[PDB]
Amino acid sequence: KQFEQLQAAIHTDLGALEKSVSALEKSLTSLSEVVLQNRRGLDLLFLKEGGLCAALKEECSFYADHTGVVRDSMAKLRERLNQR
Amino acid sequence: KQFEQLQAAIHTDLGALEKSVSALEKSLTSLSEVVLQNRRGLDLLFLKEGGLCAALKEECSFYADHTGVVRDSMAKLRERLNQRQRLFES
Amino acid sequence: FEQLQAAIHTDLGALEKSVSALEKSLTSLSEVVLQNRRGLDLLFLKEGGLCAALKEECSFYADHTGVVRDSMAKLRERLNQR
Ligand SMILES: [Cl-]
Repeated sequence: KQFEQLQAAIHTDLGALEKSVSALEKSLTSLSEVVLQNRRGLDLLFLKEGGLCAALKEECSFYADHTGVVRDSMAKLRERLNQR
Repeated sequence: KQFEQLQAAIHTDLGALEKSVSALEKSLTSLSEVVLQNRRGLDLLFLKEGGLCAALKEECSFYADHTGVVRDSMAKLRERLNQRQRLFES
Repeated sequence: FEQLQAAIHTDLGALEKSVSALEKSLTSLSEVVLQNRRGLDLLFLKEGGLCAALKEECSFYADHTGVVRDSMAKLRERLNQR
């Protein structure tokens, strides 16, 4: 009744959320390749000083990439959203 | 019944996920502006070598931005949440 | 019906953890980026930094991830309760 309408709508909304999370993941992973190429550029420019972090006398930041979790999780979600 | 409580809970949880997806979108878009300005900086620094990617001798990485889909879908989702809570309250 | 609510539950849990994973990753990347930035500010120090040398308004990171952290934490709580 009103029940079915709501259940259908939730299904739709979960799929929209899956899609947005997956879109964010590709965007984030793409950007990360830009960022790491930038880093390689800076280690080149700072070659005589030991590289970027050595030049800054800072602890070196690395990209801790947790997006495998996202891809595996969202793929499982898409598979289950074939239940209605 | 218990069903009413659960309408309420799901509305809450979807709204929370919507808000969180949007916050992340805004943060990622903002970060990308920093990143691309960094890139222009490196392209200037390596201007004589034909740019960053040329100097690195690398295929050039570009930001595949899908955040437009995200901004659209989440606006739609807020609209739906609001419309459903409005009808329910009616 | 219990089967339905279980399916929704699992789906919401998957989304929560995925959002949280993205959050950890974005926050980590952002540190790499900011450090890159500090690097470019040193390379352009006499010209007033990167932005001045590009003749541009400066981009800064508007970090909204605290909202994501707080909000997902509560979602995990409400999900675990049920
Ligand atoms: Cl960067």
